Amino acid sequence: GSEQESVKEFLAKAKEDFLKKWETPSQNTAQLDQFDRIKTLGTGSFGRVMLVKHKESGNHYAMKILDKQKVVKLKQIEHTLNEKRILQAVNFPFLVKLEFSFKDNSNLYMVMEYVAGGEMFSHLRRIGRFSEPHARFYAAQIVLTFEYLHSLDLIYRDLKPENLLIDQQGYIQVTDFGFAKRVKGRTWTLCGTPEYLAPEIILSKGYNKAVDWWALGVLIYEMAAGYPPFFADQPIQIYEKIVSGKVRFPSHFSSDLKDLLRNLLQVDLTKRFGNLKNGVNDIKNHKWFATTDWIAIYQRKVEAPFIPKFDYEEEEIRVSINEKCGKEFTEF
Repeated sequence: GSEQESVKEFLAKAKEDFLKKWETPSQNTAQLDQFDRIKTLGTGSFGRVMLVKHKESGNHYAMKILDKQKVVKLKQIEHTLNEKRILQAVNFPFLVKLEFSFKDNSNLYMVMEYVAGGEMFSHLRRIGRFSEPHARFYAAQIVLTFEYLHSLDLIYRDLKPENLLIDQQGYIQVTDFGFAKRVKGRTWTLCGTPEYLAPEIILSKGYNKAVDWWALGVLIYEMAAGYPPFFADQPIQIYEKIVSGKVRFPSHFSSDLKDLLRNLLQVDLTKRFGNLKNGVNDIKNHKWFATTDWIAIYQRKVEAPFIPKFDYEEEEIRVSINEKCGKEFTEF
């Protein structure tokens, strides 16, 4: 619209703001004995996650402790380094903040902004399906962050309900940047959950940032319907259906939703909304989103569709005497 150029200009500072952090990434912005270990939120594959309280600010963070040796053994030195490099340079309202990042002789630490909400997958199974104006609320946030990400030449390539958490404010928080890559052109690496994989990826051909727009379709659909547009039992058949490109909308889907989904879920990489001349705008302008105030969403002004509800054991913290696999995580 009118002075709707201040977007092409917002996207330009965020860039000069990312590359700067990308060129010379921040390391060791804190240390273990600076936080008060509250509880153990759970143990993952590389290591456990502990709720912590920053002694000084008295703030609450989600420290993801990930064993240096164990990481290497699991064969993921690069995947780890890359996820920390992206998180550290990135900065956007619907992306988890990597508050602090440090290390020692035995393991790497990543202090995240703590969120109590929970995964979209969960909320989806509980609520069943979402109101069109509810999914629209979420899709809006996804659309914005992909615009942010893509401006930076970052392909998320892992959009799915599990990677989406809900704020104590009701908003989205994209998490887990494992498979994210900085790419100008096309790439080939296969990954991510099958029902969101776009035809390009499956047909082992070259793919680009358009993969995220396809997934957004699968996601918008699943939210409003209550189940993914392409679901099977065995992978081989999902692929089949994901390539056929034939979507069947549940009868209650609005005429507007159907249109938007049809453009997003288009096998033709040259007709897909998002990978076109008018780029992101074919999506932000589409009638389905006509009721959404993009700047309000960004500012967190809009009202949330809902807000999730808000004898002490123990654990050890093995911070070894001499540095194990130190040469490997020099960049961390």
